Amino acid sequence: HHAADYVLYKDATKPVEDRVADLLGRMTLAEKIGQMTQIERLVATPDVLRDNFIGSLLSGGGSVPRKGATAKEWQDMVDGFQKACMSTRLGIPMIYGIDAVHGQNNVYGATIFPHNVGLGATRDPYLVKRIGEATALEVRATGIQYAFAPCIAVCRDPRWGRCYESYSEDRRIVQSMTELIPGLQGDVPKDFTSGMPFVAGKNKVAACAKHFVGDGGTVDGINENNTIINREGLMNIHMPAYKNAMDKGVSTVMISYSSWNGVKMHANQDLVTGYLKDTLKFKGFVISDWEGIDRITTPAGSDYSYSVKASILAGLDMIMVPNKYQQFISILTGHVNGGVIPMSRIDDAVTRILRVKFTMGLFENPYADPAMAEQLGKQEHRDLAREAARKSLVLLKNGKTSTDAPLLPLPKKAPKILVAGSHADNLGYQCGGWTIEYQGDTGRTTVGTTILEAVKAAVDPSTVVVFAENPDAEFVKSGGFSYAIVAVGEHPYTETKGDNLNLTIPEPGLSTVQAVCGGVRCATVLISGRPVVVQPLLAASDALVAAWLPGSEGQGVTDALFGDFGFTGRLPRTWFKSVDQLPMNVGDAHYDPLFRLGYGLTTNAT
Ligand SMILES: CO[C@@H]1O[C@H](CS[C@@H]2O[C@H](CO)[C@@H](O)[C@H](O)[C@H]2O)[C@@H](O)[C@H](O)[C@H]1O
Ligand SMILES: *[C@@H]1O[C@H](CO)[C@@H](O)[C@H](O)[C@H]1NC(C)=O
Repeated sequence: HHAADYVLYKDATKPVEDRVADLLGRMTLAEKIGQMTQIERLVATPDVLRDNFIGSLLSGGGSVPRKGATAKEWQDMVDGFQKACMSTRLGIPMIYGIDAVHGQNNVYGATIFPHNVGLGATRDPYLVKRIGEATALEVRATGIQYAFAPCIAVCRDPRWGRCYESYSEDRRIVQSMTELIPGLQGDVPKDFTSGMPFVAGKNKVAACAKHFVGDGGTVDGINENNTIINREGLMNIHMPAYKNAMDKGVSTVMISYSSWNGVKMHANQDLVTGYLKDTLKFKGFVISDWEGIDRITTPAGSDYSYSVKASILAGLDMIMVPNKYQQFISILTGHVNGGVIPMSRIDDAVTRILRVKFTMGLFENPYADPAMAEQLGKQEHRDLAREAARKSLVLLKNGKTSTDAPLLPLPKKAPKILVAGSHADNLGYQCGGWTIEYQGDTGRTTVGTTILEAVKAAVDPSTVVVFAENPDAEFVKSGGFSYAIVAVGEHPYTETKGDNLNLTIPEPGLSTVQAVCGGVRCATVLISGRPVVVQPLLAASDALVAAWLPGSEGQGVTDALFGDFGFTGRLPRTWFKSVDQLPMNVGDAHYDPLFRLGYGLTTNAT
């Protein structure tokens, strides 16, 4: 279609499938294996990217150009890598991926939304869609085109260190929250075929349904571990939301470290090829988890030749290496040259990778848009995060007896009030894991509003606000306080490291609640990624709120505490009486919850 030097794959007016086929037909084996290779920015240079025809880069958790980097620094980094990829013979742009799992959370100054468990508490799929839309803008503000989200794990045991990344133990709620996908990617057209990938263009991002499949079912919540359950339970609990993801055009699917009945997912041809590709008709690309293929063997990495063979024959398309790219490429090249992996498998993987890249407009807009930089931390997005945080709050108690005056909502005008606890003025703790660092961090790690700052911003100007992190009983009784707000809970974790199977919050937490509540009426705000042992906190408190991990916008908490809005959140998970009961799920047999799934007290706006 028209100039003597015309190349069909470079023609933006041509159908995606025609462009894929035209490009594929021109590629060398090295070019094909390159597309299947995703590497860490930490190991990338221009020469590496050109010489190995690299298909993708990522930032893993905490992988950033520097601490405090601006949106433009991120754009310049991504564009620098892209320039190298565009300089190859065929000029195939790379796709850059990142865990933007509650906002663009590795980035300083990005809006941090509540984690998934709290979003589950909202029962508001349209809210989650809007969060997807805002997140895509903040990811594109940094030049990145691909988010490793949503996590559609159905966490069946809160001992799992990633339980906060699951919307619910109830697959129906997880299914409902797949609305994140068309938020991130754009709504699919009216005549859309389920399983086809979709991204609307340069203001949206490719999404990733993860981690396929049964990551939320690992025995004792182990992680990296074994999901022991028959096909009926896999198909009834863990699989359904993958079908909703297909219907919404999710562009990619990431495979789980976990096993299903002792078969590693990264080596499971029946599920990856037989089910996801051949039954669900998924036509996007399947990506490994981080050194996921290495972990097929015991010990991990002990037979990388086997890892490559097993994963690629199972049907994975792109490998998150992410560091030892030379070894990966060499081994895969050897397997193809030896006939161990047929060219048909390589061509399928590359077809899928290219399909996503062409579909999403990456060949037309390979570079960042500087005008998008100002989307990062944009106040409208913070207002949305604040709405989400407020909707996520579950009121568990509002009065010690049925005849007490309800403590919440609190009056904004009072002579003197106390704000206390380890979590009252700690932005990192209120964001939890996957914020700035992989495992999160403590203190003022980004731009946000702590609970204490929210309180000071909400109250009447005549209200004196006193902060004490861990006041003793005497301090409270002598202070002349009208009431106290005390915030405690879990520290940030991902159970790569965090950990504690006992699910009790660290001290001082309970001791502070007891000292405070013993002296003045108190509203306890519990910051957690999951249900934790709560009877002693309840016993001490007049009112108690499960605030989950509400993110950067602490005013969502105070919007409910002071009655600007009523409490509406409902538990998206069972609250156990003790950890001895676990696993214990709405439906079991020994189902004896402290609070059932769906529980939540309400208030009316004042
Ligand atoms: C401890 O090593 C660190 O692990 C994390 C998480 S592993 C894996 O990472 C993927 C890419 O970031 C995530 O999409 C996926 O959900 C995770 O299971 C990794 O992010 C760090 O890069 C790595 O240092
Ligand atoms: C809240 O709203 C409903 C009626 O709309 C009712 O349960 C309750 O009496 C109202 N007010 C308060 C303070 O609970």
